Amino acid sequence: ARVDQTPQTITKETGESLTINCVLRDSHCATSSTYWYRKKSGSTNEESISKGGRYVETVNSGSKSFSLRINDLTVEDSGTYRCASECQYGLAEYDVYGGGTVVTVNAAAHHH
Amino acid sequence: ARVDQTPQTITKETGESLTINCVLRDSHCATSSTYWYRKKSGSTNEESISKGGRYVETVNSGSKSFSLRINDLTVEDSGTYRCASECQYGLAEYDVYGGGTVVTVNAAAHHH
Amino acid sequence: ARVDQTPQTITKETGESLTINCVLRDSHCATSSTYWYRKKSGSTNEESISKGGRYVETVNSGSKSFSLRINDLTVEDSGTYRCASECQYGLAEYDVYGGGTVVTVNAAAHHH
Amino acid sequence: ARVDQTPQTITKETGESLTINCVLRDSHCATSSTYWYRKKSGSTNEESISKGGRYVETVNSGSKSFSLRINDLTVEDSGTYRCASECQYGLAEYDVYGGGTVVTVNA
Amino acid sequence: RSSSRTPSDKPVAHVVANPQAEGQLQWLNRRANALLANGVELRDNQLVVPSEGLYLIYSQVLFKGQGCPSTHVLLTHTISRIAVSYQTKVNLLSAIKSPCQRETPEGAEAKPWYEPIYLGGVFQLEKGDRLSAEINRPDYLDFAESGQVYFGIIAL
Amino acid sequence: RTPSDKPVAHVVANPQAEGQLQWLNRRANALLANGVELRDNQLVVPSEGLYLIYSQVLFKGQGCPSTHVLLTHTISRIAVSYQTKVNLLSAIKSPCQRETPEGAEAKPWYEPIYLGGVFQLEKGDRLSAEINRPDYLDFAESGQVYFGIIAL
Amino acid sequence: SSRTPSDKPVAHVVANPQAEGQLQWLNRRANALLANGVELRDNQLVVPSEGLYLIYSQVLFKGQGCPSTHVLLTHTISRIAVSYQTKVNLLSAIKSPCQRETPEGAEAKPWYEPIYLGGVFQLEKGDRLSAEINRPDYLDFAESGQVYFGIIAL
Amino acid sequence: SRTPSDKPVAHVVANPQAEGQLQWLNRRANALLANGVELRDNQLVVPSEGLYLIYSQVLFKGQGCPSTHVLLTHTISRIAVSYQTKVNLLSAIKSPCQRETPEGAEAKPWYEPIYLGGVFQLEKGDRLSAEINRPDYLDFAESGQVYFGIIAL
Repeated sequence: ARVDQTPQTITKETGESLTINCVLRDSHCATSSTYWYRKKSGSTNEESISKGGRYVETVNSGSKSFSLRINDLTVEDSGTYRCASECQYGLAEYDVYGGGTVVTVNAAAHHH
Repeated sequence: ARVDQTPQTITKETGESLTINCVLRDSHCATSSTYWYRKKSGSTNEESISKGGRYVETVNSGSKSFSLRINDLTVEDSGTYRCASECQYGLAEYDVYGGGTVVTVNAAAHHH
Repeated sequence: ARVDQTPQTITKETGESLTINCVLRDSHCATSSTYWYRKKSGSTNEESISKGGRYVETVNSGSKSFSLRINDLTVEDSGTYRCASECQYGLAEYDVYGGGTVVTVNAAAHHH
Repeated sequence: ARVDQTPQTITKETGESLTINCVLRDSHCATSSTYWYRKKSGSTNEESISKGGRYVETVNSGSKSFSLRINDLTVEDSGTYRCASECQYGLAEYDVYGGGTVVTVNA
Repeated sequence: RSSSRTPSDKPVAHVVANPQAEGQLQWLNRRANALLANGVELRDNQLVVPSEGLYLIYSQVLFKGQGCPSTHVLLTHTISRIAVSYQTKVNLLSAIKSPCQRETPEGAEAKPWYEPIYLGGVFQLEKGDRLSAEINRPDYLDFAESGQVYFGIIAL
Repeated sequence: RTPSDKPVAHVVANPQAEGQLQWLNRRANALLANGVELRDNQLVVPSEGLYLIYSQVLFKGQGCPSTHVLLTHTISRIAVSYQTKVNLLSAIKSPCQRETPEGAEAKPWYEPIYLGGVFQLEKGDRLSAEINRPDYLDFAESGQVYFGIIAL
Repeated sequence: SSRTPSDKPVAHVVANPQAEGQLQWLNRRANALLANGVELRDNQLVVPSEGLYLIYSQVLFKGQGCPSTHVLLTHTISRIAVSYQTKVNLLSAIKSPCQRETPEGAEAKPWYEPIYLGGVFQLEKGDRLSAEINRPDYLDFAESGQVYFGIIAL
Repeated sequence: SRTPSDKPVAHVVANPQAEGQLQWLNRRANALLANGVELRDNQLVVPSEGLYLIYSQVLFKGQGCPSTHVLLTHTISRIAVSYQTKVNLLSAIKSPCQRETPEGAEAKPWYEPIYLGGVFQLEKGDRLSAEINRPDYLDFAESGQVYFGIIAL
């Protein structure tokens, strides 16, 4: 299937850093027009992740794969994250999607 | 080991096809500008093999490997073959080499 | 919203051409008396762009829209460009403004 | 095992004092040749903590344990502190380490 | 709060690879269940024989890769000797192994291959001979766990 | 009082390091600042650019044996692009021509080696100055063995 | 990949390993540089702009036995400038590798001698620098970074 | 003079007409000394605090060393305003004669070079000096055989 997200379900803890990778399968899609979307758990609007600061995006052109490392993890960054890419060959323009869910757990629980 | 020519010593008979493979290990070298040099046994010339016809060159950027298939082998195609690639990062520009020798025997030509 | 600059954030390369479009929303402002002002990045004094040479203007009174194409782009011409128009109906005469910033990156110089 | 750091993750405020305990499980390692190393948060320049002043070291030979009291905590005293010991039995002599993170929030 | 009265022996060494040595094979001796005693010294990642005699040389390395994107990869492992009588690198023990015989993980990946290589033999060594265990591709080392890569000699 | 500068390092051999080459930085007339870290006897380049790498070693021995010792000294580089130790600078020196003194013993010999050059380094590259025989080191007096890089 | 642009005249050339009895300088090899205007013409570096440069070179000599009488090993970096078109020595060193011991019924033994030169100089545009040795038949370029030659504009 | 150029700089070479002494000169062709560097008593005086590159080479020549007990030294030292004692920054020793002394033959000219270089943080008023223990074995015959210099990085 066009575009294969590798990290399906992740459960990292508050204060960490997760990278989600996507691999392109259609030789018409380009790693140049890549986009990322987050959907905060409990709401429906899918927001567009802005690449800067906590959201850094890497690319590997040989295998046509791109990834998105998120640092300084908080507990409000739990949601369904998708990657996207724009494909265009002749008289055709379309886009492709994937899927991968995040759960970030917090701390405390000092068992006394 | 900065590009690795794999078939070091090969021995084929007149009328064949030998494949010589090289894989890049330097992450600065590109599979786009590749050159091949053959040195005919007994002379030190290292003339440049051309890409076309009897010399077919297969390039694959995914595994960063290139090969040079030689078909209709004669006994005049016996020598030490090298592969080459052009590397470039910052202010540095260089090229890389390998090594591998071929020995071809004839067919004895059975006379009726 | 009484004059609308379309390209808010632009990133062009040295040697390119950016077009900024402004559309009139007040039917009292005229596409004939339009003015442009730029503020060079890091400086406070706002300078007035002159009509000639590098600055070509396309005006269409039918749609009440005017544009300013900027050619031969350098890296020192990055700043906030605003458009302006002169409005006059009855006893009133006023002007209207916009906003839009340009950032230019350089192209280095291949040193062999 | 091979030395056990007890306070794994601690979070204290500027101006306080944290104690880190390490317990020997190898009966060949000695509480006499103990060493301490700090790594400031987000930097791989693991340095050797010196024994003196704000850094006081307590050894108890009976329970095979040594600890490291850190006083006057600042906002720059946030990192990962590891303990070490020198072991020696017959023809073998080696050392052992632990692991445990410190984060200090400033007021 | 214990007592020890244990004896000693003859030149011996059993060194283990460095786990925190990024993409490299650094030999260590100051780690649990490792030996370097009775005169065997480790200089430049090389063991220096302290006395002439009959020795047993052995070494194992574990190779791991996270995919086979090349049907033309060669893994080798050799214990060589540069001697005081002949100051040239000569191979005592050698082995070659091809880790990837298939036609590369062209679809899905995550196929970690593990290929170990073991060497062993008895040799006559002289004082000052420098033994070295080496591999051709130090980027495939699996030193993540303990006792996966090692190298040692023992005076018989 | 005067502002710092750029990535710099000048590390010196450890005098109380029995028969081994451990590089030190917290000793008089030594530097290690502006991002350069000394990890496991290795210098880590913190930023991409052109660097000048140099090192000197002094070898001293108390006599010429028959083994015929070969003294080597090399500064090698492991890059993120090519994960193999490759030599940037190297030198070899044979100290003993003598036919092993059989009556005039001792007689201390001294042999130095100096290496220096300019190279382009990348972020995270690890430079290492090493020698084959760390048992002939003369770290007795100050600044006889050292190793350093400087961002030009 | 790409991180920082970098600049100024620099050159670090290394001897050709497939050369016999000759010190041929190469630039298109792994850790060698020749950029920002410095030209390599007739086995010579051509300074592209005036300024203060750092000049260095190393040479490694090896022979497998001690020869007869005294052999002298030389290593010099010279400069021919547009201002004064005569080659003058900037850096020089001489080294005696074979101290008597002329083998007469005794075993041969390989000797190694390195020589290093370095200094700061003011060069002008068009100056032609060359590092050379007197006996290119004792060169040991069998390993990497044993013989090299370079300049950098400070 | 055309283009300015700057930084404290010095590249001084030994005086050929001194014989048994190492006198540093700057007024001789390809030699430099400008932008504040002072040469007092064969000593270079730092004009400003900062990072410097220090280097020096010496060439020794003797006519068939008859004495096994020969020791050649070359060191660059620093006397600073903060700590008023001479300490060596860079040092090297070389044994030119490995006992092998000419017995029934003629002289044997030996040449031994020594090179030193390193980067240091120097302060204002610091006195650098390159010195040798055997100034009678100095070979300043040719041109770039003996020198000493610094450049402000």
